[PDB]
Amino acid sequence: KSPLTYAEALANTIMNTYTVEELPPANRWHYHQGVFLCGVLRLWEATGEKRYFEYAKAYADLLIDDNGNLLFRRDELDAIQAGLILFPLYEQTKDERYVKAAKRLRSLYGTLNRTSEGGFWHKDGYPYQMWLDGLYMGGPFALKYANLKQETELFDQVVLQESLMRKHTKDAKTGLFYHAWDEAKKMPWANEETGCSPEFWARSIGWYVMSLADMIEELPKKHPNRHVWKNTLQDMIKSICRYQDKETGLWYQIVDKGDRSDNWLESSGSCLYMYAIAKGINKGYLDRAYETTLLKAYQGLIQHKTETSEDGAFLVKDICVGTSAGFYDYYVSRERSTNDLHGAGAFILAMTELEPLFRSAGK
Repeated sequence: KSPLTYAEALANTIMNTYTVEELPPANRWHYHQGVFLCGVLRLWEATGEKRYFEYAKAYADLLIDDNGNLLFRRDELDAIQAGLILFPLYEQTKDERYVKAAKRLRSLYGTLNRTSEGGFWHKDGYPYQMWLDGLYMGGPFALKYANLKQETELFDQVVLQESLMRKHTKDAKTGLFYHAWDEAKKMPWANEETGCSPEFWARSIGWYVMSLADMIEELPKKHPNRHVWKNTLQDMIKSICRYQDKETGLWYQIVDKGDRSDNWLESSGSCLYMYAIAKGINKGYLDRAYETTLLKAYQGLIQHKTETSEDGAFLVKDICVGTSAGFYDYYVSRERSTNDLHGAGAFILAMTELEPLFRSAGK
């Protein structure tokens, strides 16, 4: 019943399903494995069990050679996220290969194309488009690197990226943020007046709040954004919680339209909100009163989205598959998969932040 118990169950299930050579997308450096392994490494910190560290290291060593060389999608913010595992790996081994690989990813920021105000294109293939997911793919990594190599320019970078995303995607009415924004207004989903996509897609907003919750502590003491990001998180969380499902305690694929019969409760976004809420409470960014919302979500998640197979495998269902920016019908039609890596990583990370609150509840 304790959060870490489920975290270990899911982690072991995935590690048993895939060797590091099979972890999907097989033999590719990507954020799917990056987020799952960030969870596995967070679990290693919590449990002290070596197998978790070793597995993550094995994936890193499969892709990074003796000289720190790495093959990856050179135009994607998506390629940067996995770099997050390089910091704990380096801290533990002091093996420079990880620092060298980190530098290759950090050097990408100067090569990527940008919107007129400086916002990174999500990919070369998505010209002038900023997707909320990108804040998590490239924000946290930048701050970790800034602190490792004392490169303060990276603080200004993330501050700019976040300010631009918030400026263009935040909906004043609901407080939620639209999935994407196209400065060129060329994509079919771009609102002719605002340039924003039409829906509030759960996971994307989840990556945004996870990012704010994790990045505040990486800033220098007294930095202006310690207050800005805390306030932004508080408002986003308040907005998100207004849409929590009363019955299950979970959230819908399309956040504000839970009454539509073609909508459904999605697991990865729900877990990301759980993580941000738990993290926010633990660090003091959010009032402890959110604990009830958090525990309700936890109960519903386990009760409605998890189960153990007849073979002993721990399964987390209804995780939305990889998804792009689009329209309502597109979002609700997305395949609902079991144990997809981004969702598995979100689940594990959420359990590690929840554990503390779970154990001190009532005190």
